[PDB]
Amino acid sequence: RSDLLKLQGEFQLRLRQLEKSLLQALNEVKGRILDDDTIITTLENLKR
Amino acid sequence: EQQMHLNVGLRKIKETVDQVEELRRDLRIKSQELEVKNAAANDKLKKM
Amino acid sequence: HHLQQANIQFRTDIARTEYLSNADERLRWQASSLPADDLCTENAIMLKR
Amino acid sequence: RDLEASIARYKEEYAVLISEAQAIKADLAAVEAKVNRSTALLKSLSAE
Amino acid sequence: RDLEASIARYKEEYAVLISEAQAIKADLAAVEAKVNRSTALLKSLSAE
Repeated sequence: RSDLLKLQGEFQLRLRQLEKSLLQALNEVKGRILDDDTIITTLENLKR
Repeated sequence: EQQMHLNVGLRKIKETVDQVEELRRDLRIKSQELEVKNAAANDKLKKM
Repeated sequence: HHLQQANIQFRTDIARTEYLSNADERLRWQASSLPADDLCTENAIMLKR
Repeated sequence: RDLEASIARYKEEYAVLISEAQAIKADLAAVEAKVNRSTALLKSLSAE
Repeated sequence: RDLEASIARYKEEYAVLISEAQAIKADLAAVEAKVNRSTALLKSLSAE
């Protein structure tokens, strides 16, 4: 129980961080999403 | 601030879907011009 | 009840603790040996604000 | 000799425009792959 | 039909390989431009 409480805490933190990172990545992109493939790669990595 | 972030994200997504639609259109035009180029090429190859 | 009687809008669904603190602060609090209780969380919120 | 020179010039030019078409074809393939990747990303982003 | 089937392979893979030959020709031209630019820079950096 203690192990999985710690695991769930870390997992919820990770989901929060991923959602915030995806939001900020879409916010700070300049021009269009498809102009650079780094944004595409980052978004796909965050989704997976 | 979270409202402005979400509006930016939604606007970016809509811009992206419009871009992919127009890029489908560009792909179709590219295919047509490629086909007409290749056709004329083979015609003058038979001429040679 | 006073605010309802005065026609002042307020969210009933959300509890005090998550409204006055984010998940990161709470997680750091249990990382700092804060007992896992709603009253203790409110006490930590007051100790912060 | 005149018809052979015709061969030379015209055939050189036609292989040239054929390579041009092959290039426009690699570009088209890259565009199509980019379209597919973008559509996958977008239908992955519906929930957000 | 047999000869035309043989042609309807050979003619175009030799078209494809002449296309890649002109591609490597463009690569060679880029390499030569890099070489002469680099040697100009080096002979301009002799005093330094």
